[PDB]
Amino acid sequence: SSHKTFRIKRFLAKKQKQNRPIPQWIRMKTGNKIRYNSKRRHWRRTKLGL
Amino acid sequence: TWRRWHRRVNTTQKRYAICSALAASALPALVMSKGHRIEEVPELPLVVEDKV
Amino acid sequence: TKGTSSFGKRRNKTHTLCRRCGSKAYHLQKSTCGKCGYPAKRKRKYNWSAKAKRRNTTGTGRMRHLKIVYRRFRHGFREGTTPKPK
Amino acid sequence: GRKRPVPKGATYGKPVHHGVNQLKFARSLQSVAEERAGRHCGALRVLNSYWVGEDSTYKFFEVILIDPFHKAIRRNPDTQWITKPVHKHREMRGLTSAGRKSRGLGKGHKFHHTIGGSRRAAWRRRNTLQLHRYR
Amino acid sequence: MKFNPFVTSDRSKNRKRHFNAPSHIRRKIMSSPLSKELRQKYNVRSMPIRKDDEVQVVRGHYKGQQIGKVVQVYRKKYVIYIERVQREKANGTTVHVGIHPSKVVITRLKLDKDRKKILERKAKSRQVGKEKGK
Amino acid sequence: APSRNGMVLKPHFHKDWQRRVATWFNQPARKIRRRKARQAKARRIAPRPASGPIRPIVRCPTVRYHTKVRAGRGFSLEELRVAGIHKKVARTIGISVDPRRRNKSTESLQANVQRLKEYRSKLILFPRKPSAPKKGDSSAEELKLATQLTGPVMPVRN
Amino acid sequence: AKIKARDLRGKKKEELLKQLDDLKVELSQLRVAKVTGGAASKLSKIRVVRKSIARVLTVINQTQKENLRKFYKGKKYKPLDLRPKKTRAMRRRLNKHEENLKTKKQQRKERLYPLRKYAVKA
RNA sequence: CGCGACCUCAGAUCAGACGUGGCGACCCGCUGAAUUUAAGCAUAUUAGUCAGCGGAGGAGAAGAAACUAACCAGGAUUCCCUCAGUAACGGCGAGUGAACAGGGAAGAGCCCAGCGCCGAAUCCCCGCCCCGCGGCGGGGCGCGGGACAUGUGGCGUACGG
RNA sequence: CAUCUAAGGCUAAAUACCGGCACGAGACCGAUAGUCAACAAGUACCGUAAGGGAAAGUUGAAAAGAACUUUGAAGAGAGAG
RNA sequence: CGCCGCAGGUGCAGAUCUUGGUGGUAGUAGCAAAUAUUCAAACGAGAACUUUGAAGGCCGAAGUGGAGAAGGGUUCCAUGU
RNA sequence: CGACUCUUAGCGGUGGAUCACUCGGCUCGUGCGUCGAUGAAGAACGCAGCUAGCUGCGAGAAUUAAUGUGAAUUGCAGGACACAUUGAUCAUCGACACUUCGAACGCACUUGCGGCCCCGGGUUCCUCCCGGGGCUACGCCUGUCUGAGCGUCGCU
Ligand SMILES: [Mg+2]
Ligand SMILES: [Mg+2]
Ligand SMILES: [Mg+2]
Ligand SMILES: [Mg+2]
Ligand SMILES: [Mg+2]
Ligand SMILES: [Mg+2]
Ligand SMILES: [Mg+2]
Ligand SMILES: [Mg+2]
Ligand SMILES: [Mg+2]
Ligand SMILES: [Mg+2]
Ligand SMILES: [Mg+2]
Ligand SMILES: [Mg+2]
Ligand SMILES: [Mg+2]
Ligand SMILES: [Mg+2]
Ligand SMILES: [Mg+2]
Ligand SMILES: [Mg+2]
Ligand SMILES: [Mg+2]
Ligand SMILES: [Mg+2]
Ligand SMILES: [Mg+2]
Ligand SMILES: [Mg+2]
Ligand SMILES: [Mg+2]
Ligand SMILES: [Mg+2]
Ligand SMILES: [Mg+2]
Ligand SMILES: [Mg+2]
Ligand SMILES: [Mg+2]
Ligand SMILES: [Mg+2]
Ligand SMILES: [Mg+2]
Ligand SMILES: [Mg+2]
Ligand SMILES: [Mg+2]
Ligand SMILES: [Mg+2]
Ligand SMILES: [Mg+2]
Ligand SMILES: [Mg+2]
Ligand SMILES: [Mg+2]
Ligand SMILES: [Zn+2]
Repeated sequence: SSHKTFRIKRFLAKKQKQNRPIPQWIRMKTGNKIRYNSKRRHWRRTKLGL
Repeated sequence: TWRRWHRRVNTTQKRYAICSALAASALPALVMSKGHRIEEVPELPLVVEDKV
Repeated sequence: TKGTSSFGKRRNKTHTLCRRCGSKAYHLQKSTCGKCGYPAKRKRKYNWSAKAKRRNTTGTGRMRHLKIVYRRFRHGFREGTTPKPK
Repeated sequence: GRKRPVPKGATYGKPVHHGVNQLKFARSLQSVAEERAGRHCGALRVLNSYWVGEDSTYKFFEVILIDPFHKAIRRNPDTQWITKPVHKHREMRGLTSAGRKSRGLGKGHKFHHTIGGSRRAAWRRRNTLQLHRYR
Repeated sequence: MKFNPFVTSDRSKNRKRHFNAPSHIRRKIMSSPLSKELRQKYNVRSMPIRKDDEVQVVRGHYKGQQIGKVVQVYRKKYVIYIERVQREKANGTTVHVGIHPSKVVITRLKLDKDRKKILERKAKSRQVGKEKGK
Repeated sequence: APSRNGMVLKPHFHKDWQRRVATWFNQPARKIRRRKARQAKARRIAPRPASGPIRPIVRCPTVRYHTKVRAGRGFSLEELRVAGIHKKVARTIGISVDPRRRNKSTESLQANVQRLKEYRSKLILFPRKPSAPKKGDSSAEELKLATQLTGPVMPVRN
Repeated sequence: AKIKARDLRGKKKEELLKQLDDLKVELSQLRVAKVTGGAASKLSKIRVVRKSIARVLTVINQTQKENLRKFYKGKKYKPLDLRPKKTRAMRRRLNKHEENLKTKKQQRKERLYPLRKYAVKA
């Protein structure tokens, strides 16, 4: 809702920053073993805990 | 873990097997049958002086 | 009707984030976390769930102070001293 | 006595455990008094207690406590034992005189149940199957 | 063999220590033998490789008596790079080929105060060993 | 179900015995630790006997064993009195003292005090300050004659 | 170019603070450059200036703390961060003086009946 | 009829300290089932066990006999072997079930209260000076304050003093 | 007759240790096995919550990871390397 | 890997078995609740579905309109694929 | 003849068995055996030039200092660094520092609102506003100060 408390807004803010693709140059690191971002979240598929 | 991994053997029996194993280390056919290349060995119960 | 239709009416949250333990089990209308029992002075912990105990036991987090303590014990918890300067 | 705390007096089980009344707590009232004084004064160490009076519904005991961090206690030997970490909250562990009596500790044929330190120590040793290395 | 009860012979442990070693002991692991002349001049056998000393490859595809100056010590990859030991890739540019330092011999050392001190230390210890065995 | 002849067996395994099983895999490691502490203790008390204080001659209680003599806890006060050894000094020269054993016969009493007289004569007493010898023992008698005894002190024999 | 803690220790607290202010202004200019496009050289200097700020602050905090320890040196009561921080359990222990003192009875027992060094002949 | 002394209580963001909470494999105090077995089941068994509550330490608990014995007597506690699947308990059914002696591992003993005697000889805190910092102490000084005769300290504790 | 001296207190060692720190080893398992977890695993995800809870190892010695040409809008191909 | 011994978590078609994969069914059922689309143009490799314009219609103010609460949590808005 | 169906073989797919490997377990053993109001365990939120996770850290934030080592880190960049008028990196870590919750401590929280004592600014020191700092929990011991009582008394 528009009416949200500061703790909730600070929680959604972290989830917003965290939901971004991995950098392109990460794959070039030695012994990378990461293909994509496995923790990607979509708003309409998986709902946040809170 | 309580599988009874260990076995106890009689002391008289263990000494018996030692006596037999020693008795067999003095017959060239038995040592050769173990495959020990005892062919240029001068004497099968080979003894050396204490200096070694 | 007990199935799909009744599932439309659920829009009021029962639990919220607990300031201790950070789990969404702080029952709003009871004011007591269902996971740690926050307003109580003691952490809620039951031996009938060994799996739940090891989800939250010591060492599953950061141990910001304890990991230093494990280091300092090896040298006898010395203080007030410095290595020989070069 | 200690009434069994079950709702409506229903203990769902075999008739041997249908007892609600006439049940006696395993520790004396004197042990309960020492425990309650110690739990309140968590910073002090219970030493002993004694009976000072009673009426039909109450028993009164006076509990001797020691402050372990008072210098008069710590600078005197023969009372420094109370200041050691192993001697804290003795009342909650049945180490005081009133608490010890309920443990069946003693020397002799009357007290075989605690040969080993306590009832559970004796039970453990008697019910632990010594599986040796050579059986 | 090994009689120290506090040193492991476990293959899994020894491999784990090797591949997760810090940089300051990955330096010791990445060591190289000295030449016959250098083993003559200094009484040391092997010396940890350095950024700008001259080595020649003795094993692999780039063997020979060609001496090349080291130009990189890639401790994360457990390799070193040498001047002329290089391979030309598809788009026409040149890349270096990593070579484990145990497969090269140092012919000239990059010497300063610290290298002098380490060389003197190893020569002193080896002298102590031979004079104990005499 | 019984099957033909056999014993009526009553195993005591109805009581969740698997939760409490004592395995002895650390038996060899315990022997080593005990033997290390025995060696360390003998090293710590350098000239004093390793096994410990001398124990009295004692007859086992019941009628199954009264024909056998073993080593008791410590010497009785009557024994030490007629041996002329102070009770607070006996334990400082390596004599076990048991205040609660009383002597019902003079035969065991005389046997134990003969044991104390023999031990007192066998004793070597180093002076408390090594430079200043007051009444301990001769320097010749302890120069190398004093060596650490192994085994029990004057072992009891039948 | 760089800042070393070794030669910062000779400064006054006044120009140590002044040096820190100069670094703070340097860092804010660097952050401005970061969001205005900037260059590789400028962005790389951010880490260096941050480390220099931590270095100047640490020298200030160490000098201040060691002056406080010298001032409260020997005083009966000291602030809790100047007291030893061994372990909560270790702080509640009896000190060395009163772990060693004995009753006059125990002193008399050891004075009269001390443990002798003896051996037994074979 | 105000001022003191004591007693019993109260306040304080008073000076200096302490406790709470976590882990909980091992340990201590309590509370405490039912599944199961009995070819059914109710005593019994499971089991003083699971679950529940509290409290510790590197171990804990125990521990120096209101003991065992019945002998030609042993001698704190704890652990191992054995006694012993025994004496005994038990719808004497299913099942349960130790201890003494013996051999070992380790081995170590002691302190009060009281009864007395000693001009309270005792203790804490606050100052100041000096020697020290490492687990804050020593020495000295104080017509400095308090605790304490409703009893501190020294000798002394069943082995007698 | 024997034996002890209750209703106060302390006390090391031998003993216990599936949690913790650091090690050593194995007639054990060898990626559907072995811890649930060899991997960004108590993670992803599920449930209002208590709680439930996976899948998932391997290019090659070295990226030398296919320059360049060509048809297609590209995926994708044919040559070349 | 053979031979002499040793030790097993030692032999699979079944368990409405566990896990994984794969078929026939099968180019099959189906993509049928709320009247409805058509013409030209543009971009584009590509147009029944995009966009613009021209028509014909529907919701018909208790709306298929305009806003909010709870809930979601960036879905908002531009540009590109 | 073709089509279709069946059988077998080659080649090609789909699938990921088998085998070989193993920085992982499981089991046994050894030595230590250390948390916290001087703020623990746990949680939250931040911190990298490019950084989503894991990891590390705490506004000094993928780290400062000191010591040992002795030239790298590395995916790209950039920049030191005579390595001796002292040093990259890593290791150690004894100095310093350590955001908010949390036993959690001024009151209270799915929000927020106080009180006292100093300092600085607008004031132009007196008390209004703004900023900064230090305090403000409960139980309890010793002592202190202030006290209460038709409690027991003494003098008046
Ligand atoms: Mg939805
Ligand atoms: Mg509700
Ligand atoms: Mg038969
Ligand atoms: Mg006395
Ligand atoms: Mg105060
Ligand atoms: Mg039945
Ligand atoms: Mg049945
Ligand atoms: Mg039934
Ligand atoms: Mg029953
Ligand atoms: Mg339990
Ligand atoms: Mg607790
Ligand atoms: Mg104890
Ligand atoms: Mg005791
Ligand atoms: Mg006694
Ligand atoms: Mg028998
Ligand atoms: Mg029973
Ligand atoms: Mg012995
Ligand atoms: Mg007295
Ligand atoms: Mg697995
Ligand atoms: Mg496989
Ligand atoms: Mg395509
Ligand atoms: Mg099988
Ligand atoms: Mg099979
Ligand atoms: Mg099959
Ligand atoms: Mg079959
Ligand atoms: Mg169809
Ligand atoms: Mg249709
Ligand atoms: Mg209409
Ligand atoms: Mg609308
Ligand atoms: Mg949009
Ligand atoms: Mg540094
Ligand atoms: Mg509110
Ligand atoms: Mg009055
Ligand atoms: Zn909670």
